[PDB]
Amino acid sequence: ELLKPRTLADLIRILHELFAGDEVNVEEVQAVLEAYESNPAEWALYAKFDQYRYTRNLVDQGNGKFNLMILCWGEGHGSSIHDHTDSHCFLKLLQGNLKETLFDWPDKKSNEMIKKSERTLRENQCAYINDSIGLHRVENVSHTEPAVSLHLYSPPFDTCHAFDQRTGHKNKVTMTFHSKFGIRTP
Ligand SMILES: [Fe+2]
Repeated sequence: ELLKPRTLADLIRILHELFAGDEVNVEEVQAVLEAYESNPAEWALYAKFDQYRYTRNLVDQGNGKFNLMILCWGEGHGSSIHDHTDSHCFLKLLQGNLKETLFDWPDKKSNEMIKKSERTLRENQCAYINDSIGLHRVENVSHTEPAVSLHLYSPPFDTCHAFDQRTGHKNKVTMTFHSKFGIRTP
């Protein structure tokens, strides 16, 4: 039974329930993420920005079944073109806007990567990506407003691949956290 999360903590409890089995209902997860209304007071603990690039801040480990984390994007910060290691990935905006660009999996030949589409994700919107759909890049193109987003990955993964736009070549990347449970990482 899907109910509206009243708070971030409530969202987390609902997610534990949803992920209690070994099979995940993606539509239900997206729906509950969208129904959570961003309340900056509830996630301030996790919103730790960096001057130079975006930060990843772990919120919950999902009793093993998922990682839930908050990403903080300064003006002009963006990500690489990346995959998600055969996991489910959900992204919800908690503050500001992000441009999401979708790319096709590259061919064998070196070649400018092909942009499928792009869209602006606005506050409280929740999107879904998985490798079968394609690859993506996420960016805060604003010059005046920092952005904050909530991400959920299941199963959790800490390694993925980044892709070069000019050539399609991929490189392995290990994901790092800037903070976990509100505490900065060494
Ligand atoms: Fe992503």
